[PDB]
Amino acid sequence: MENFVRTNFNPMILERAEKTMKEYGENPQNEGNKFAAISTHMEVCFMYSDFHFIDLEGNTIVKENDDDNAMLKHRFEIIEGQERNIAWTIVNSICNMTENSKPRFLPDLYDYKTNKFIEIGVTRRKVEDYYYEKASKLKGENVYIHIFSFDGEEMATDDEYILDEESRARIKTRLFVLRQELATALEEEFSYPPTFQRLANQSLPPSFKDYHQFKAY
Amino acid sequence: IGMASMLDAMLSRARIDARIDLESGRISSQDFSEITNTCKAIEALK
Amino acid sequence: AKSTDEELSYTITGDNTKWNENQNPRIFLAMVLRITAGQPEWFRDLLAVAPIMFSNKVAR
Amino acid sequence: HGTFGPVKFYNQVKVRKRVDINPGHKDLTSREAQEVIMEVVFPNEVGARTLSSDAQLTITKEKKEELKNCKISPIMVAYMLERELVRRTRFLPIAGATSSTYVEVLHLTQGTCWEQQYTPGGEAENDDLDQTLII
Amino acid sequence: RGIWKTNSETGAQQLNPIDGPLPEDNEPSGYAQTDCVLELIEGLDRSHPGLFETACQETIDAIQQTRVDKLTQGRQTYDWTLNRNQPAATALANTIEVFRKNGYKLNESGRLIDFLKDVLLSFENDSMEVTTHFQKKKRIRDNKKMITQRTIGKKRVKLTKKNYLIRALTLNTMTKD
RNA sequence: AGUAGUAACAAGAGGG
RNA sequence: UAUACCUCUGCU
Repeated sequence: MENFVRTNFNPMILERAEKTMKEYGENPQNEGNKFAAISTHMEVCFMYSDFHFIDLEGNTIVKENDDDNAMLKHRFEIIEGQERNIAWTIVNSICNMTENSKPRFLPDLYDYKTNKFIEIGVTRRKVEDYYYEKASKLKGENVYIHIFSFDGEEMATDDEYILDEESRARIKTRLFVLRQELATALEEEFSYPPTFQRLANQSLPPSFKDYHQFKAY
Repeated sequence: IGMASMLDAMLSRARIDARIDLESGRISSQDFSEITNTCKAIEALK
Repeated sequence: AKSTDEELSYTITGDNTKWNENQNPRIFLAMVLRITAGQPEWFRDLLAVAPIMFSNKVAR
Repeated sequence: HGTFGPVKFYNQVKVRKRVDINPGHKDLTSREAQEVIMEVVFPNEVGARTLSSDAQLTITKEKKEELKNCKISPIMVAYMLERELVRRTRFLPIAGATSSTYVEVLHLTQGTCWEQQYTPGGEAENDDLDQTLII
Repeated sequence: RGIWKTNSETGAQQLNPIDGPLPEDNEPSGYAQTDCVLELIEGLDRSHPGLFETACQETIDAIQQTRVDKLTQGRQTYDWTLNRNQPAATALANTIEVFRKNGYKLNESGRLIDFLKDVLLSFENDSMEVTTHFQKKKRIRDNKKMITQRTIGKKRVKLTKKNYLIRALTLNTMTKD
């Protein structure tokens, strides 16, 4: 559905959803494959970042205000939903001041306490089909891929859940509602507009009467 | 290269540079709020 | 190298008079279309633009 | 550190040939050299690609080490590294030695009717020495 | 000796000499024969197999990778905005601004082929709007006499479908010094 | 007058 | 209409 992201989500996410899709060819009218799927890729990042901060020493704090104020700092940074040149400047600035791995492909978030890059990739497949598709490819380096499910079940790397149980509980119910509204809801082109086409027809040898005709000859 | 805005690109950099310069570096805690207040003030002016 | 000892060789020190005034935009469209034969038709039509505008050119 | 020998006068035969004009070019492509320069002078602003070869790694660590804490415009550093690293060639008429360090001093070593014998400072590369030994 | 024909879009009287009568003297002629050209270009293709292919293949890759930036480089271009020569980059920025002010923003992508689309799409507009500038002689007091003051204000002007098209097919002239 | 040479300079514009 | 001045310009 074209108005799946428009009725449900808040106005801030819609402008983010408009951004980087304009590049290849397709638009919001054609496909319902990877149109709205990009929108929740930013919604999960806000839930991951909001209500989670770090203390002066270096310990996790799950507060209620959510506006830093001097003594406490954000725990995650939003890589997804940016420009490509800005996206890597986020990654590289981090890896300079902490000697860590530089990933090959783009990550979506980074935990500041545990030092873990997070590639988000939730879908209608269960767990093992999309955990080992990415893990046997982005291997060697420790990219922390958090594979959720559409219903409830959850399988991370070593079951090493960096995020506390209160916030990830509501993240399951966030995806549990959007699952239920699925049922109820490389090219290149250049051609002449008609004015130039008529000019094209008049810029031929005298025997020919049409651009298409001369091009065939 | 970027389809994004010139001001918006500068703002994204303004925040994250202040972040790493404090988080693991030689910038004070009061200054990070001073930079992000200005970035929020600029974000308000559009 | 490719001639025999029996053969002659002459050289024209050469100049073409009125070079630009007699090179035609329509002929340039023929060249571009033949050079691009069998390539995608968007690429043929893109490169064909310049010769066309040159055929309909006007001079201040 | 160059050494001059005598000047001989004779009909100097010059073969127009493409030759290197950037002596001590650490041989890399323009794209490879761009990654190196970015790493050295603009470390935070590097793209997706990384230092692929050990050529690129050793040159980047060396440049970072040599150029550390030098008050000068980064634009000038990027410029000089671009000129230094990337190989460049030109068609030139050359009598005798074609190596880069000899090409550098063609104005001094050859005229129409004369050869000024000259050996540049520094050691010849084994590649060049093996090629000339064979000839 | 060629064939005169009035243009549909501009109304310009256009001479076509090609495939025309063969010349009968040594005077400068422009009666090029399409079939003779194509024979020579075919001859060139036979003698250098795979040249046209890779030549096109390299030009394909260029068109994909080329950005709008690339037209800031190079010599002065004729500016249709002002009917004068201007530096390349200002003529580019002027054409992009007036294109953006009308209904043309494919070049916002940054790639050059999209700017080229905007140029062909701009011929369809029959009311192309351009801001000109003109001098205005204001009067202001000064310390205690009133002196005349040259100032500049802008005025919008719509163009015909001819007017714009004529200007896009216009090439400037001057003497070579 | 003189420069010059296939068309210009020999001040232009403004305070109108 | 002239005669003084004043201001900008010297590849635009």
